[PDB]
Amino acid sequence: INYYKDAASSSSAGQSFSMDPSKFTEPVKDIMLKGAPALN
Amino acid sequence: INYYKDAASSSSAGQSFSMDPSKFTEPVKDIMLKGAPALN
Amino acid sequence: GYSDRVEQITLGNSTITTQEAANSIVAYGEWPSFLSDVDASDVNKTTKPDTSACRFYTLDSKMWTQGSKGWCWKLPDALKDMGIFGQNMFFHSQGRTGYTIHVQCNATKFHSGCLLVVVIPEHQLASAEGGNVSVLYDKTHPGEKGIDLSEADSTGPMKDPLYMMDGTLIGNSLIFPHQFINLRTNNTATIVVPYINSVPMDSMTRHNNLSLMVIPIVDITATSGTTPSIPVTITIAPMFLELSGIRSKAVI
Amino acid sequence: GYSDRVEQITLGNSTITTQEAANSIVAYGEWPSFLSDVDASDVNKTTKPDTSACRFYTLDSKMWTQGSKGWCWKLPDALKDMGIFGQNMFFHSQGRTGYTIHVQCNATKFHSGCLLVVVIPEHQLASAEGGNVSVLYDKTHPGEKGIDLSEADSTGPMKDPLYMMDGTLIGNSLIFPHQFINLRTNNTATIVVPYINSVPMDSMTRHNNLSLMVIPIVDITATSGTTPSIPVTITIAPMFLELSGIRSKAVI
Amino acid sequence: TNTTGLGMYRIPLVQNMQGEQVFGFRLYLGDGVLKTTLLGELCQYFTHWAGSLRLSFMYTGPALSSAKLLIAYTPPGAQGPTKRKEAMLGTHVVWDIGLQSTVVLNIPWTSGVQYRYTDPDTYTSAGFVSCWYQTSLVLPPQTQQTVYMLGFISACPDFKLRLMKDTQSIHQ
Amino acid sequence: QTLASIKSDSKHTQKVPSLTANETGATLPTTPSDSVETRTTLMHYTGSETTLENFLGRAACVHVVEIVNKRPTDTEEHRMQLLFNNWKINLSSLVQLRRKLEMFTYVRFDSEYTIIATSSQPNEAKFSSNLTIQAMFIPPGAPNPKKWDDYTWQSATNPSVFFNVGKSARFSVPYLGIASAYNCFYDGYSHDNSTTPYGINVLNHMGSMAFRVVNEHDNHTTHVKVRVYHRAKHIRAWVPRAPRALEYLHIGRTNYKQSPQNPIKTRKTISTY
Amino acid sequence: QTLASIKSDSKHTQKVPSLTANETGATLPTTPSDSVETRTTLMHYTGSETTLENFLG
Ligand SMILES: Nc1nc(-c2ccccc2)nc2[nH]nc(Nc3ccc(C(F)(F)F)cc3)c12
Repeated sequence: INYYKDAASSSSAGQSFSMDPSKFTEPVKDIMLKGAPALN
Repeated sequence: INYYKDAASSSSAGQSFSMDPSKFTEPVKDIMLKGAPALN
Repeated sequence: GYSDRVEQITLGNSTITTQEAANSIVAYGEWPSFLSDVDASDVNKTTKPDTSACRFYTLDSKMWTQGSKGWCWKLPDALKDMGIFGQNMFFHSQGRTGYTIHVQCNATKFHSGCLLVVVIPEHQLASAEGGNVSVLYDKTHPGEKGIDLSEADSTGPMKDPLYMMDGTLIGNSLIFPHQFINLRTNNTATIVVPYINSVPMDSMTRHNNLSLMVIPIVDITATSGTTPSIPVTITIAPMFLELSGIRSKAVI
Repeated sequence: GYSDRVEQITLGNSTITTQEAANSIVAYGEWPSFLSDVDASDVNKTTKPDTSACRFYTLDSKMWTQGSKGWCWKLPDALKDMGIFGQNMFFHSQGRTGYTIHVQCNATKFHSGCLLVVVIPEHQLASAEGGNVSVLYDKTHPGEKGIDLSEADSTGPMKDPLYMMDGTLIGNSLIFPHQFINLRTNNTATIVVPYINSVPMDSMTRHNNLSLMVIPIVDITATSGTTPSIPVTITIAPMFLELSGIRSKAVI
Repeated sequence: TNTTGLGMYRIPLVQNMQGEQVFGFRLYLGDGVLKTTLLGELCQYFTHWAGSLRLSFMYTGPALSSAKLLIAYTPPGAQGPTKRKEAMLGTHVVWDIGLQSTVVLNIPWTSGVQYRYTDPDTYTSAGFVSCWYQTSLVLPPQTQQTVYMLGFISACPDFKLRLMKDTQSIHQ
Repeated sequence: QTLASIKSDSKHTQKVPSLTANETGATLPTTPSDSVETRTTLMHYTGSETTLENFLGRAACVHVVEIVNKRPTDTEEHRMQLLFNNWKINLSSLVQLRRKLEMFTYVRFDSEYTIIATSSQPNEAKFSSNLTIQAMFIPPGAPNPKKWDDYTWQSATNPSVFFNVGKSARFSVPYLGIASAYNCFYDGYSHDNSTTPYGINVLNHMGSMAFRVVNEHDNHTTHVKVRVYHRAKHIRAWVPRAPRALEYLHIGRTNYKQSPQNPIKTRKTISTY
Repeated sequence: QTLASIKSDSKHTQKVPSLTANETGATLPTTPSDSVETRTTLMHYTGSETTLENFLG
């Protein structure tokens, strides 16, 4: 229950989210597949 | 009512359970019966 | 009549046959088994030596005579030098075992006496020097030769069976899986023990699971004749040996 | 593009990765497998060490230089001292194996030369003394150190590669599973060999199956510079190791 | 010592050497060679570490050169390795230098304990990592050079961290 | 409702529940009705009071530290001056708690802490001051405070609590074990070596808790004792064992005196009442 | 529940997940099962403890 109507007052509520490491691990135009040559 | 969303914060809730002394009193492969010879 | 006093145990390529035995014990009511996917945390295909390891091994017998204090063996340490099991123990980074522990002691109707056979998990030992002194590796891992409580030492663990080896009283050691051998009734005791630990699998070299105590409660006597001497023989087998991770042979 | 020149082999807890390789060979067109009930004659539950044994082992490399005659290894003998496999070999009365045999030899585009890698079953050897002389056990079971055909002896087998080691000509050794390593094209050769014998299972100590020959056909040369020296490394793994019968460790 | 500069990130390989060790280290995510890597820095904010690690090596020598290297992981309880014959008994990969310049070795979780400490602690030692010359480094005829590899580290998808703590990277 | 006993009359049977063999290691669940004539009666008891949860889930003092508020002296390490204090986490320091935990081989639980501080001024004081006390967790790998007010105390990532003398802190800490349960005993070593610590101490990498007075010196020296209480919650335990009869000597170790007193009261005759 | 690893047996394929190029700047999501034989096992972890919210909050 929220007791204040000013949203900053809200406790640190939130959900866990699925991770998306592709933004940092596979930022490539052409999709690389495991097992395929990296250098074609 | 729980006021915290971190489960460790929960009070010592729980149910009573039926006892199972057989784990400590009758750990035998071959079932012994009261009134039967222990040594057959 | 399939009398409860007569049993045959077949395990791997070895057997045990008894005619005067008490019902075997399954420690804590749980038969030994393999690690489930749910419990497992180690991401390696495991190794299952099967019947090449899961067979009976016999440890050197010891004489039980008047004045004997009793003996102690550590598992898996006791088997470290025996068969393929002993070799696997030093190549595999971790593993888990269950055991079948069988203790034998023959006598005639003219003998009296009583052994208490107890399997104690995590039997942390008190040092002979007390204080802040720890028991050295060399004295907690003797292999086939158990810790003879009848032998003097000053660097080993305390040997007085009244207090076991840890300050508890022997009278209450019966909380642990145990069985008695009364020479007048039975010459064997058998205990089956599941893997018991806080982790799925563990080192088989830096840590013991089970400590097998054989302590005479009533001295061996006889209706007539000189002090008797009766050998006590211990036979132990792995049940569901499961190993993981390959490394060069460990050096101790 | 899944080029045939690039392969990965994963076996047990070990891998091999190659970029310049010829298609691997499956000897006689048959992939290694376990003994069937129909073929089996030994009435014992078998032991299957699985991935504790079926992994790659690497033998000491040898230098290939001008004048080298070639080398010979015996299986399973070569692995007798390696890992749990080596230990199992002396506890089990009989067994059967298949192998993955991988031979490596690096070079640059400026090198020339050619190795012939051949796997020969039952390669009975001729003695250096000829006549009625047999080759002694000590000289047919050298372990990791293969038989270096470049070394002199008088008690060992004959070492002249033209006649292999048995009176046949090397030119016709190509009837056996084989693969070449041309330094200009490929740096590896891989041969997979099923268990081949007249019996279901056999001793792994008094009898060899497979004899791995690595014989240079064309000497290593280079477009320029001094005589080159290129190491040759051999990596071997059991495929479907199956063992039976437990005995005390064999003494050789 | 005496490697001031970017030289610390370069692993030398030399000609005509065979069976010798290229490198080796004790596998800590605390005070080892991994201390300053991102896993190092992230792990220094946590007490408990679990899951698999990934090592990767990239060859930066001449296109005409070649070598085979053995990369191995030695599980806890073992010593060394000091010889290739020991290293080969652990978890290992043989790496062929060629067009694809990078090898990836995923170090499996082999612990009998569900979590290990990020701080060095004998009870939860992760064992060792080592690399040996499977064959040797070969360069074009009549040349003599030292070539280098670059080592990399990252976590596997199966990577876990628990219980946050302050690092020891702050001195004021 | 569960019956304690059921009516049972005189028997003359070949079935003999009073005769067995302890040799088997089993304790058969015999009743008074198997020996004597009995009358039907209820238990009026559920056994809830004896649940493991009540046995272990009560607050107990675990450790007491002493810290002071004084003008720092530049000739001595601040820790030695008791300007702050470090408690290595354990439950084995005080026997009243240790003894209960010792009765199980493997124990799993969440913790609840209570920290209570009391001040004292054993000197020629002019007034009393209510000091603010800081308690901070320092898990393995975390920096250990060196000065009474160095950067470590910023508690950027380390859980911490501030409370006043006369007040108390309370918080929960979830099961922190690496394994599925805390080991009470460990029959082994940290590694395969001849010389190394033996026993449960090798598993105790819980870290430390640091205490500090966050106020500056105030003319006189003020002594603060901080008492830490612990209560287990959601408790599970496995493999029960015999309780210790002999006195404890040290933490972790199961050592005992060279010539212990036999903890069994004696009497003149086996038949003396 | 999310698996940490899946059972995987010895391979002898032309597909080579252990061989790549960091030159590309990509880190491929390879697993232990792409190197060694593995056994199916669960993670029993959600990663909630490592959320940005706990790191900074
Ligand atoms: N730290 C430990 N680790 C392990 C263990 C580690 C690895 C594998 C298996 C077991 N077992 C232990 N048993 N007693 C321990 N000490 C302890 C536990 C909790 C707390 C407190 F107070 F924080 F809850 C204070 C002290 C302990």
